[PDB]
Amino acid sequence: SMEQVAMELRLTELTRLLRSVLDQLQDKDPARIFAQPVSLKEVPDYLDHIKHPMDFATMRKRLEAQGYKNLHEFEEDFDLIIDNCMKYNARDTVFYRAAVRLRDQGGVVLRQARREVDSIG
Ligand SMILES: CC(=O)N1CCN(c2ccncc2)CC1
Repeated sequence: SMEQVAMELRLTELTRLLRSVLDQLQDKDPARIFAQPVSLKEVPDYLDHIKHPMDFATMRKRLEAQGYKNLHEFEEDFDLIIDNCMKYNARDTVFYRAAVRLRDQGGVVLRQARREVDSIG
C-alpha cells in the first residue's frame, strides 16, 4: 500500500538520523572500550553480573536491520552500554570513568536528536 511505503520511508529516515547519532556517540569513545561485546573468553563470568549486555557493534547491527522503531529504543540500548559498565567496573577504573565521560558528552547529541525527531516528524 502507499501507507506502508510512506511508513518505511519514515523508518529509513529515522535510521539515517540514528546512524548519524551512533557515529557521533562512538566518537566520544576514542579508546573504543564500548565498540564490541565484552568477551566471555576475556570475562568468563560476565553474564552472571550483567543480564543484558550491549555494545556499539550490536547496536549497529540492529540499526541496519532498521530495528529501532523510535529514538527511545535506541537510547535504551545506549544507556545499557553505560549502566552495565558502571556496575561491573569499580568507580576508580578507566572503564567506569570512560562510561561517565561517554554519558556526559553523549547527552548533548541525544538532546538534539530528541528535538530533530520531534520536529521532522
Ligand atoms: C566494557 C567492559 O566492561 N569491559 C571491557 C574490557 N574488559 C576486558 C577486556 C579484556 N580482558 C578482560 C576484560 C572488561 C571490562
